[PDB]
Amino acid sequence: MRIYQCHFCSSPCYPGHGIMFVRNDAKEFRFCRSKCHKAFKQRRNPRKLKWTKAFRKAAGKELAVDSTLTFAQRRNVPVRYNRELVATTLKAMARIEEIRQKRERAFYKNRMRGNK
Amino acid sequence: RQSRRTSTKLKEGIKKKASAHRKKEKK
Amino acid sequence: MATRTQFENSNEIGVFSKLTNTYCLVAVGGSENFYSAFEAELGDAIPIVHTTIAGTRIIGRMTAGNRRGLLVPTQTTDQELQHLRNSLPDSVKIQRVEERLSALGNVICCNDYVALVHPDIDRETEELISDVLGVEVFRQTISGNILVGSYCSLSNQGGLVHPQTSVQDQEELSSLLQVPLVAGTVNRGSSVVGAGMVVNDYLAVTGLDTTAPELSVIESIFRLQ
Amino acid sequence: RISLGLPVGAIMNCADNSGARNLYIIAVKGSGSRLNRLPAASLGDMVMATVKKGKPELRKKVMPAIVVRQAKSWRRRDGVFLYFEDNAGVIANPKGEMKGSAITGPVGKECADLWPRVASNSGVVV
Amino acid sequence: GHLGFLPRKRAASIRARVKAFPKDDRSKPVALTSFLGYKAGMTTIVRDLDRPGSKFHKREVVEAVTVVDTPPVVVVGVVGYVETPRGLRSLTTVWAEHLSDEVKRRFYKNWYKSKKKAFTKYSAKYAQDGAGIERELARIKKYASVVRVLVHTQIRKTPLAQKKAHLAEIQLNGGSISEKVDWAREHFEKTVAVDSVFEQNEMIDAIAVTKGHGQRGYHSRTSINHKIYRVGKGDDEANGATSFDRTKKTITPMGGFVHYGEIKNDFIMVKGCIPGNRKRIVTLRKSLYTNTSRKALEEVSLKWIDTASKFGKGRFQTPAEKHAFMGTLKKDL
Amino acid sequence: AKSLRASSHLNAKSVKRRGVFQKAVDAREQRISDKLKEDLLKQKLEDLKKKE
Amino acid sequence: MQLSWKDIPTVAPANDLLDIVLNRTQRKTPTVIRPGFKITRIRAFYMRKVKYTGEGFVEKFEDILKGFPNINDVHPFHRDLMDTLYEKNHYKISLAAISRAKSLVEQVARDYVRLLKFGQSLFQCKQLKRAALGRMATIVKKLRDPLAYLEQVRQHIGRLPSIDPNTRTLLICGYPNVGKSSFLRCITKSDVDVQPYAFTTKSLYVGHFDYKYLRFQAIDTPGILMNNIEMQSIYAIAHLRSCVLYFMDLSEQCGFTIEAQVKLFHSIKPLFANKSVMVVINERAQLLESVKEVPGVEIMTSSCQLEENVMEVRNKACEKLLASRTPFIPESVKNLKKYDPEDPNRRKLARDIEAENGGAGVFNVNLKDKYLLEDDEWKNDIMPEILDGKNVYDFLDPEIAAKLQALEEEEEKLENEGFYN
RNA sequence: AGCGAAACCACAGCCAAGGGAACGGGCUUGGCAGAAUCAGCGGGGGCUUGUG
RNA sequence: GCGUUGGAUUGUUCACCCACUAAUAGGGAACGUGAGCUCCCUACUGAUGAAUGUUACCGCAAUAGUAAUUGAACUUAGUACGAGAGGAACAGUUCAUUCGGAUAAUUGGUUUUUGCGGCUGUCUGAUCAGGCAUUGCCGCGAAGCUACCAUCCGCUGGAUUAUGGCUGAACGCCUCUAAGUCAGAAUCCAUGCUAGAACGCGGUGAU
Ligand SMILES: [Zn+2]
Repeated sequence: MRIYQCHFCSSPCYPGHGIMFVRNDAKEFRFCRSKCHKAFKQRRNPRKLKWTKAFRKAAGKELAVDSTLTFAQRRNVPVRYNRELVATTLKAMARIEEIRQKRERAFYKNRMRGNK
Repeated sequence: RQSRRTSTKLKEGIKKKASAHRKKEKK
Repeated sequence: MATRTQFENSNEIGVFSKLTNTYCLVAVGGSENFYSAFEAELGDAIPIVHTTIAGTRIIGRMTAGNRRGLLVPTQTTDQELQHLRNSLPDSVKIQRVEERLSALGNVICCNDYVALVHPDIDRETEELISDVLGVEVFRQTISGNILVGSYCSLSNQGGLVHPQTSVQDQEELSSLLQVPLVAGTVNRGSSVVGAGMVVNDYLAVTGLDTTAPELSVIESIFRLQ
Repeated sequence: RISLGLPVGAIMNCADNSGARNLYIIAVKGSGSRLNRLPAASLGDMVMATVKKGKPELRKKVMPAIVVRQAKSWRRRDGVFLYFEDNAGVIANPKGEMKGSAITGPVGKECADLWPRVASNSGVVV
Repeated sequence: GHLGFLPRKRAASIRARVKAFPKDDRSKPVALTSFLGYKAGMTTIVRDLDRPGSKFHKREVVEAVTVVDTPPVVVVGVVGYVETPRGLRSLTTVWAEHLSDEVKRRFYKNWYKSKKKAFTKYSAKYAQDGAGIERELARIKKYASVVRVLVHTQIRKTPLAQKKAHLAEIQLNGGSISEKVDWAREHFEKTVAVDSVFEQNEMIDAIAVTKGHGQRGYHSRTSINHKIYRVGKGDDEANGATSFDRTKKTITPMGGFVHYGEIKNDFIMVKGCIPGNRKRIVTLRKSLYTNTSRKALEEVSLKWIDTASKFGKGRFQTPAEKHAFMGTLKKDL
Repeated sequence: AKSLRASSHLNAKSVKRRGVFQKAVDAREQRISDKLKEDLLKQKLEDLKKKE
Repeated sequence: MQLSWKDIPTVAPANDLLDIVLNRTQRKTPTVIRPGFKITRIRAFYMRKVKYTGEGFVEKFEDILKGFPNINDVHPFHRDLMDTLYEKNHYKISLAAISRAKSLVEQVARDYVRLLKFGQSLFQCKQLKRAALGRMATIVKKLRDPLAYLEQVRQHIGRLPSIDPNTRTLLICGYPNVGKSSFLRCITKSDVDVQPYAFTTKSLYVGHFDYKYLRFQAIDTPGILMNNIEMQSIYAIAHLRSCVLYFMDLSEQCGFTIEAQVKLFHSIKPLFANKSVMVVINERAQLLESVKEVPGVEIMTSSCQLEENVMEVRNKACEKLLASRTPFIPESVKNLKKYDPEDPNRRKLARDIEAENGGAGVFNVNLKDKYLLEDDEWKNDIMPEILDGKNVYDFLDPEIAAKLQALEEEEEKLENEGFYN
């Protein structure tokens, strides 16, 4: 299995959910639901519409570049597997998720300032 | 399966076949 | 040294297997006889890899490799990529390549020294072929045909192409690979020859309808005995 | 099993470099005799097709054809549902040997496992 | 249409009945033959198919499975049927004294107005060392070929407001009738676990009354050979967690099943689709025989359970999956 | 083609009967004699909470 | 068509061919009519029957005429090959009597149906049906003479060898029981009877072999002294593009004199002159060189007990027909032996491992214990794969704990500043 | 919820076979049949055979 | 038992040809389905229903109906078999066709959440509020109507026909048969599946 970021949403696409499209130029057009897929037929720009992350990563609503976001790189090189090198990943991913929300919560308070 | 009732048109259409066998023999 | 076996009663061995100097690739199915033929010929010296690619039996004509590395398409799943590193020694590297095209067996025709690729490929691939495999990369087409791994089978000893090759493209291309070229057939007069058979320095595996006049050509150029 | 989308009397386009441009489907090989419905063809299926637009060497001839692009959303056993841009098909002889040396456009995964030379003759798979 | 499904008419009850029962193996010790529960929606499932000789050998495979809410079930009586020239004839049923409100409620159509005086002068028939009670057991123990058990649903445990326990007969395929009764003797009033009838990786049939519409539908249907994927237990947290996925979550989607509640106890996950609809009572029998096919030999390795909310759409799995993606919002802080 | 009531599949699915799935029932049959009989023992604990 | 005839539908011996078709018109078509019907339905009832059987025999003879080759249209050899075994003229009339009969059953159907549509009462209507099948049957009854012969030819052409005149052919000839049967026995795998009498093999025995990666076939001939068995052997060399291997014996064996073999060569000389003759021998020594007068001659002294000298015949005959940076190999591959299939003590393959467990499409091909790890304890692979909306592989790399510590230091430098208020 | 016709009407209306007469609807021999009532359909009114 | 196709011709259709498939068998039910074509009676599908101590719960099963079907692929193999050309099958497996029964997790015509955004015909002293538009239009949408447009499921014991036998008379031999007896067809009959006789029955609760 692989959890795919959507082309339109960049929201997690689970197996059995969504509709994939294959162009004559041939690369993966993966969607999370039919709503996004039917918006793609109308030739709408993802960065223009607001309910996605494609807009939010560009304008300045949620942080695009961070130390916790680079860890989730599309990894390429296969590894030999060790019983303890994957036993640490369990506690690692649980730790990074805490920091990913907290620095976003820090980004939230730097966004909400200006109302006071 | 076949029947074993003689329908009356037959039972008397035998007599009228048997009568024709009587006049046939004489000539 | 040349063998004659089958997979799923199909003449196209090189579509359902890829053979190199250090390893071999085999698709998993009901039949083990296809695995057994390589198990008889090679033994427990170099590994044979029971695997799928993207969830397909078609494996040889979707991947590329030699003694130093192995190339696998973008469609390759994580677990299949996992089992491949679980099997192979540190002498052979493995890398997934983010691409437009999946057909690596159709594009890259490679041995331990020289690699022939597609002319329409991106620049990042050519930079990654020469780095990992330790080979020289060339953008060239054989006899107007655009997919070169399908219509050529290549090793360090000799190299086969389809019979429709001009004499001009036989001798000029033999200077690229530093070894002579013979334009002939495999599997009772079939054009697709690279997919029709698998070959390295010592072993040559052909489909069961490969005739004796065809086999004598294969024994000559690839120099088995 | 996979879903059907190219019925009897469909205009599938050419994907190989034989000469032809489009193929007109008259009958489906390996079909079910339905009541008040003409049988339908899917991906990797063989179909009798006559050339509408092409060359004089290819036209006036009735020949089998292997569909490589479906253009109606089908099922994959790996969760996701997909479909191609347009309905298309390549021509081949009864064995499975390709008349065309190279194939432009995508070729389906369900067609490729079934046919060995189609898996070799393909430019871009999936 | 099909001729054999005639008359296409209304079932007798909401609870359809087990027409047949599994044969007998006299070498075995006593075993129940079937089990009851309630249908609870449909969930997507993925696993690697370890079926040999297959076009999908070792590959990932996606399939829809139904979850049926099956609580632990309680014996309230035992029954003896004699073989007759005229078939079968229950010569005696005999019960267990301490009956629940739910069981007794099955004996009144109007529970509210009732004086709740039911198994009472029968409960004073119990009040001694036995005498009359142990007599009727000996009655059965003497004659009678098949020994069946009276049981009912624990519906209070259920997220359903129906409150009225269902009675279903389930026979015993444990050898010797002396054992049969001396198993039902010990097991009066005792609650019976679900995992002690069915294991994972087993073929079972199911019974249910079908989805009525407007005559059309509302018939008893039995489907045959259906593989149990998952037997879960309510006390164990993380039912959704496989040996692979291991993230702590319940099989219940976010905010309960569609028109059905949280699964706060034991359940069965069966291949494909049971007849009827959610809320409907299903009784699961253990397939009458041994169907040794490779369709039945394979032991399954589940990968991931789709616990997304099916009401509307599901892009996420846990509530922990909503705020890790959304971050934080207005009503939170 | 052969029916379900034909002599082919009848003889084939008669030899395999004595496989694993007669013994997997016996392996589960002990869990019926274990945790369900522990339910007899657990309610005997609460009866000793009442007898004290 | 092609050179192999076996796909010939069987010919029923007249009365049988009646009871196939004269019965077909009774099972397949309706059979019952009322006398109180409308006349146009009785008319049509019998037309349905007469015209059905009218096509019935025609269809049957369409199978026979098209199923047998036309003698002259085929090949100059094969035209002779069938005349030498069967009367060519009797065969041609057997093609022409059926052809006349086929146009006669069509003649009955066109005539009697045209008479039937004008049959008013039932008894005219019915009798004209019986008349139709009556006239049809009489044609078929006259055919009991040719169709019994066509049965003998159905079986004899059915077992006849399929030879190819264009392929590299080599006739094996000589006197009866020289040692030509002992020759074809060991050179190629074809059973030819070695029995000490006159005409042992009455027919052409073909023996396929391969030399220099090329296809050859060796054709044995019966034996020569005009008879029918004699004429088949004469026209074997005469019409086929072949080199004649004539065999002689320099001993008391065979029964025939060496002097008879010389007079055999000169008398039948007119045909095999342009074929390039090869002669092998298995007052007395001089008259062997009187054969050498003929433009195309060879003489060899041979022993057939040892396999080399008999093989050298084949080698010489095959030559006659044709005219008219460094590579890398691992050390562990060269060290290990080649596979031996009948070896009692060897390493076991998947073919033998999966047969011991049972079947072939019944044992699941186990991926485990065929891959090289660091420690072989965790060969039973587990792998988490997915951890809450994000798959493990996206984070999975070596020395990530060090990269975690690099983010752990970033925590203390952003906590003391005061981002959390 | 109220108001409220007419056409029509010998009499009833279960199958199967037999009842010679393009006649079955009451008869003969059987199969059968439990009071009471609502909603559908478009439902009904010893002949001859294969070889002139 | 179970199956039996699609296209050019109709001056009166009174002819046929290649395309597939396992195969594309013939007929009957009279003006068959011409009151589907160029407020007379009742069969049938179902639904209630008085009555046999009342009421209720668990059943039983007299009887009636009945169901699956066809093809390919892996191993057996390039083995038997054969001069070669060619080339099986049983046993062991995996899918598909059509039929049938379910079912909504996704897909899809959906829809009167008449859910939310945008625009208009028309305005209210103008923003707001949409008040309204025979159901105003557009984007999308859960709930439902609901589909080869999707997914799951589709069984094992007897007794036989043809036939092959065993012992063996008639008839001092022989013979599958006369007295016996063994095996055996998608057959039959059970098992299983549907309903439960409203005038078939049983057990058990309450005074
Ligand atoms: Zn999206």
